[PDB]
Formats: sequence, C-alpha cells, structure tokens
Amino acid sequence: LKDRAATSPALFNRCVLNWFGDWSTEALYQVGKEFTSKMDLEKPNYIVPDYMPVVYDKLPQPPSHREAIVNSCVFVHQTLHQANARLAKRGGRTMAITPRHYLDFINHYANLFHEKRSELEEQQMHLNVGLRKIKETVDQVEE
Amino acid sequence: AGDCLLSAAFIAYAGYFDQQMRQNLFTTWSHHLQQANIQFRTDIARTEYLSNADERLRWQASSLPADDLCTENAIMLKRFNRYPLIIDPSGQATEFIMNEYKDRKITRTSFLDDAFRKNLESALRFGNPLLVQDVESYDPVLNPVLNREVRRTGGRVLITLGDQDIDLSPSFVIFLSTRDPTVEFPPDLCSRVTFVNFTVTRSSLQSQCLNEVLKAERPDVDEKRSDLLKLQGEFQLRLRQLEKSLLQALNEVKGRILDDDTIITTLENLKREAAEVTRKVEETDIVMQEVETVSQQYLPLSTACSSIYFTMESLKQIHFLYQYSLQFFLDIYHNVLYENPNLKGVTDHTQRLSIITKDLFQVAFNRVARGMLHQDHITFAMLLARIKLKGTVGEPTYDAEFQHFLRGNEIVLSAGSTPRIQGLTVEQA
Amino acid sequence: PGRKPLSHRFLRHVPVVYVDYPGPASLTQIYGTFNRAMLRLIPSLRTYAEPLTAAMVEFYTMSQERFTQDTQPHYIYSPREMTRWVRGIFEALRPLETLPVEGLIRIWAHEALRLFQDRLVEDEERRWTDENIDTVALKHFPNIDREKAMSRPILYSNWLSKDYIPVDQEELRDYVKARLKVFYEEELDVPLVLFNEVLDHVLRIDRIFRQPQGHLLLIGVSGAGKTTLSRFVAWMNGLSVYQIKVHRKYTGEDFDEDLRTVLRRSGCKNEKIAFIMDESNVLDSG
Ligand SMILES: Nc1ncnc2c1ncn2[C@@H]1O[C@H](COP(=O)(O)OP(=O)(O)O)[C@@H](O)[C@H]1O
Repeated sequence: LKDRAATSPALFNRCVLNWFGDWSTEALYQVGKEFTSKMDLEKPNYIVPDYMPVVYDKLPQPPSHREAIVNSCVFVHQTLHQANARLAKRGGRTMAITPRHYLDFINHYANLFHEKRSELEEQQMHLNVGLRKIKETVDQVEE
Repeated sequence: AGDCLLSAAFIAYAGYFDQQMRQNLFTTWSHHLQQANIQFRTDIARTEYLSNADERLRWQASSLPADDLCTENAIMLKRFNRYPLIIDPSGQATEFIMNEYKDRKITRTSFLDDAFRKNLESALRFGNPLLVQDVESYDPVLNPVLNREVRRTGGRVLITLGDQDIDLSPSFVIFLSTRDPTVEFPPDLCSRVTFVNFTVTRSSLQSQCLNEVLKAERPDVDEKRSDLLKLQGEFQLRLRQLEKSLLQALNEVKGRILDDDTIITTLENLKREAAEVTRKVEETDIVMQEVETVSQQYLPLSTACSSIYFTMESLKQIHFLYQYSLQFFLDIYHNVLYENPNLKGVTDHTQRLSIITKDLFQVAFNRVARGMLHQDHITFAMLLARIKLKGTVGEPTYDAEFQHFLRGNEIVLSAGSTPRIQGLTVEQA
Repeated sequence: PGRKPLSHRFLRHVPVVYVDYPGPASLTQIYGTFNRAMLRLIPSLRTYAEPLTAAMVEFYTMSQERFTQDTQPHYIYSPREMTRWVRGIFEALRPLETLPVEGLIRIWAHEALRLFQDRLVEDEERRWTDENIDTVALKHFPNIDREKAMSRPILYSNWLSKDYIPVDQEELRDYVKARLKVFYEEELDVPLVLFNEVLDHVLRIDRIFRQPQGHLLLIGVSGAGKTTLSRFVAWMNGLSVYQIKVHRKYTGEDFDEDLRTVLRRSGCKNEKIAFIMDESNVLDSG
C-alpha cells in the first residue's frame, strides 16, 4: 500500500478503503458449524470434563460433540496461525493462511468423513451377508 | 470422527511445512482432541489411513522414495481440492507425477513457454492432465482454473478462460511445480493451491537415515514395524479378501459333505490367520516398547548424519568450490552402510553401531576434504569433531567453552590489562 | 512518500504557500455553519447544533493525535473526513423528520464509525474508537438515553424501508438470506454464511455504491470474500459487475480498449457498472 498510494494518489482520494480483517473466531466457528451440518456428528454418549473454548460466547454449555468438532476445527486454524507466527519469530519464510484454507479443510473433512463412514458401512453389510450365508450353510448341513 | 478430523486437517493445512513442523502440528491437534475427549484412535499412521496397499505399491513402482515425507506428499497429491503446487529443489516429484499419469497422457508445459495458452486450452478440452513448472513466473490466466469458478448454470460446463469460453472437461487436472527449494509466493496464488513441499530438512535427513540404518542394521525391527503398519486395515483388507473367497467357495461346493476338505482347508487357514492377527494385536504393547528402544539406539547416528550433511551444505560459505549435493552424502552413507570393509566380520549390534558411526565420520571427512584446499581440512575436521562431541554422552557439550573459543575474545574491557609478570606481554595479558 | 522535491531552478520562480490543517477553532467555525444549515429540516434540534459540532471536532482531533501515518500508511485524517461526516448526516436527515436527539447522535455515531473505524487494522484500534466515540458522546450529551448506542451493532440500511432508517441485526440478516436465495438462483450456488462482519461489509459497500462517486479500496486477506461480497451487493443494487481478464500477454492497449468498453457501457445506454479490479489484475503502472 505504501507505494500503491505513491503510484496513484487517487486511491486515498476517491476510494474509501474498507479493511477486511481475517475471519474472527466467531466467523470461523459459524462457517464450521454451518458447513459441517450434512455430516452426522451427533454422538449421544459424550462427556466434557474440562473447559477449552475458542469462540467463548455462543453455546458454552456441554455440547453435543458437534460444537466440540467445530471448536476443534477453529482451534486447528488458530494453531496454524500460531505456528506461522512462531516460525516467523524463530526464523523466516512463513506463508499466509487464508479463509480459503479453512474452507478447503472443511471440505476435506466432509469428504474424508463420508468416505470412511461409507467404507465401514459397506464392509459391515458384507459381514452381515456372510453371516446369513453361514446360517444358510448350517441349515443345509442340518438337512 | 476425530480421526478423519486430524487426517483432513493434516492434508489441507500442512504440506508446505517440513517433517518436524508437520509432526508438531499433528501432535498439538491430537493433544487438543484428546483433552476435549473427541474420540480419536491413538498410535495413528497418517500414511496408511489415507492410503491402501496397492496405491502405495504403485507409487513406489513409479519412482517414489521410501521416505515417509514423500509418501505423505503423494497422499496430498492423490486427494486434493486446490490444485497442488510442488516445491522440490530436485526432480523426483516431477518424474513421479509424470509416471503416475502416463495412461492419461500428461502434457509437460511451462509458464515461460509462449505456447502455454495453446497447450492449456487443448489439454483442458481433451481432459488430460497438464503439469506446469517454473511457477516463479506464475501466469495470471490460471486464476479461473485455480478458483474453479466454472459456471455450471449453463447447459454445458463452460469456463471463462480469458475472453472466450471453453467447456471444462471433468478429467482436467492441472499440476504446478517449481525447481527452487524455497521462495516467496503472492498470497493470492497461495490461497488457490495446496503447497506440497518435497524440500529436504534436518528432520527429513534424520528420518531417512534412521529408516535406512534400521533396514540395514537389525532388519527384524524394521519388518515388525512394517507389520505394525500392516495392522492398520490392509491385514484387515486381506482378511476381507479371504472372507469373500470363503463366500465364493461356499456356493461353489454347494455344501458338499462327501468331500469336505475343500472347505475345511479354507476354514483352517482363516482360523490360523485370525490367530496370527490376534497375536499381532496383543503384542502391540510389547512391540513399540522395544521398537522405540531400538529407534532411540540408532538416533545419535541419524542426528550425526543430518548435522554432517548440513555442514557440508553450509560449506558453500567457506569457498565457492565446496559444492556438494544430497546425492553425494547419500553415496557416502550407502558406502558406510552396505560396503564397509570393517563390517564384514563384526556381528554384534552395539559394536556394529560404533564401527558405523566412526567410519561414517571418517569417510565423510575423506570424501569432502579430498576436494578442499589444504587450509580448510582442520576446519572441517574439527567441525566434525564438534558434531561427534555433541553425539557422545560421556562428557558435557562444553557449549560455553566453544562459544568463548569462537567469539568471547571479542569482549571489550580495559580493566586489569596491564601485564604483571615480566614474562608476559600486553596482548597475552 | 512519492513526493519528489522540486528543483531549485524551478523553485525560485514559484513562491509556495503552506496550507495546513485548520485548527480546532477554525474547524468549529467551519462546520458549525454547516451543522446549523443542515438542522433546518428539524427545528426541534436547533439547540443541539453547537454540541454536535463540538463533538465532531473533538473526536476528529482526538483521532488525529494518535493512530497517525506512522503505524499504517493509510491513516490520513483531513477535513475531508469532516465534510463526508456532514454529508452523511445530512443525507440521513433528508426524508426524516421529528428526530429525537437520540436518533441524531445515533446517526452521528454511525457516520463516525463508518468514516473512522472501518479503516483501522487492529481490533485494539477498533475498540479504542468505539470506547472513545461513546465517551465523547456522553461528554457532549450528558442527558441522553441509551437509545444512543443500544447494541454495539449500529447499522443503517435503506432496504427494509424507503428512508435510511436504522435496522436491526436479525431483520437485516433475514432479508440478506432472502435476497441471497435469488442471488444463488441467478449464479454462484456456493453457500455464503452470514456472520456479523459479512453484514457490516455488505452495508458499507452498499452505502458506497449509493453515492455517484462511490469508489472502493477493499483491503483484506485473500478468500475473505471481498470479491464475492462486492458482486453480491452490486447485484443487490442492480449494478453490472465488470472484471478485467488479465494474462501475461495482456498489454497496455488491451487495458485501454477495456477502459474504452467500460466507459461506453457506463456513459452510453445509461448502464451502472461495478467495475472491479484486484492486485493480480495490475501488471503495469500505466
Ligand atoms: N461469508 C462467507 N461464507 C462462506 N464462504 C465465503 C464467505 N465469503 C467468501 N466465501 C468464499 O470465498 C470464496 C471466494 O473468495 P473471494 O471473494 O475471492 O475473496 P477475495 O476476493 O478476498 O480473494 C468463495 O468460493 C466463497 O465460497
């Protein structure tokens, strides 16, 4: 921006600059909560012994493990930000991490979750089919 | 749930960081998940959860190094949403991806080529992979391609590549790569690609050397480590294969009773392999308890190897002629491992490690110093001596003494500098 | 930066006059007249023209003293900000009558946030601005109701009503979802979640698009949604978004032809154009 202004003074004359901050923890939590909705993260049995929020404001009550999943996703984004900061402080050549990284992470999570649930369900139904076949073989043996 | 969470967080976010930073990220995420009781299974292997046996095997067939970093890079390369941008100072990744895509006729093109647009439009229509190198001069016409902003509202899927519109073939995958180990990128390009980084690092050398010495010395721990990995699914995969073979035999024989051995053999084999898998799972406590001991036994050698190689790499600063590649150090290491004249007779492991470490130091000094002026032999020799001194455990590191020896005589002070005895001078005082 | 000192050979022939920023007394005399002329639509609030100008000048000087150009290169505070403040308040009182003092100072605070806070970079700067706008409001208006600020999301929009009435967070969010349904039907089936910052940015870009000379400098990390929000609010105001398709062989005369085309569309056929560019779109200083 320092030399962008020098090249074109009209950038601070006719253009009202609007600064977009990086997506806040609230924004990341909302994106994660909305996008991880087709996913079935509802586990009836779940216990929370500790207190580790990142959003800090909405639904701090004992979650349904879905709030916990989204909280962990936002923590992953924050942790990568701290990793970049520490890498820059103790050296150099760090790389900017954007909200598009968060969107790609959520898409990867959704797709991988779908694949790794579908494969287990199909192998379970194959196992049930095999059990039925073995029962049919037992019937033949009894005959 | 949490297991796929960690895997996807690794795939989408990490990839530009080195092995040490990737592992630190993964262990921090795992600690956070376990502390919040998001149930994820421990002793995870990212590589075999995100890949199966045949994919890894075909990867190794198509020129992939056995290092875990290369396997994780290949994992990031098979499954991705943002088209990968390859960071490899050498060329194993580029030839790897050329091999992985022969059957789909991957075209090789570069941004510096004037026919880049011609080679890209034809590739995108024909639906074949296109790999573009030299991303330093990234061409901004790829922004619609990297954004995947193709308008599906129209009857046919048309992308507005430039002024004119081109239909996007579903099989079009673009690949970006560079020849430079480390360079800054504009954030707009950064947000549109999945950085996959093949650049080698001290931790990468440590892992490679530890794997190589474990394969060479004590093959038994290496084979049982491989078995530990195979305990994650692909043994279960072969279990399912035998299950479906049994199912096919069941209606192949139609429940024959006169000749029952045809199915009895399969049932006995299934029982034996189930017992074997149960024994392996129940030994998962005994294993990784002596495996960790063996790995820590061979850790000083690996850290010495990494330190030696990176001292060789930094030898550029001493003199322009001191130019050594990673392959030269790999040749040195393979020489000290698989053709030592000193390892023909000795078979005990604790002595074998001492011989390997000593001769590795010696061969590194010999090969490097043979191409050095006869005023730097002492410099390299005593840098190697310092590396060995940090390697050994019988005596302290003497960090303060080395720091003084190097630069502590530059401390400025003028108190008590007057010589006291007649047998002394001002500089000596 | 960017100002090259002039040569003495030319400099001797040209005398130079130093025009500095007007002082607090000069600023008060300058904009008190503007406030008095503006408040003629509401005879009920003539007595509040003096404290309004006092608060405007005092807040402007306070934000001038700190948060200068040393921290960021775009922290330029000039009487142009005061002029835009007066113009915004006046435009927010054109169709509107019988406004209480609370509504007037609400409009004042909204304009101050739009012209003083949306430019700041750090969250600390933003909360400093919020705290001190509240404190100047209470110092120059000690006898007002909490109708002045209510929830910190001070929002003004002309979508729900004909006039530029202030709107609530939830109603605006529901309206924006309703319009986003049709927007998705038109194009960009990708979902956009509406959190508070998205609504704030959409309102800011809309109020910029309202004025004839509305030009934007949307500065933020990639993927934050600047382009998507720009096109969304451009469609929501019926502006045709136009983009430059930039490549390596994209030369200067290509840019000249694109400028010719966009100016033909803007002037001829009376077509409103939301012509947008990014940093990757610029390859030449021309
Ligand atoms: N509020 C939001 N909710 C969900 N996704 C968003 C939001 N804002 C932006 N995006 C995503 O960002 C992508 C494009 O970002 P873009 O507008 O190019 O950001 P920038 O212009 O700052 O680079 C879109 O695919 C869109 O899905």
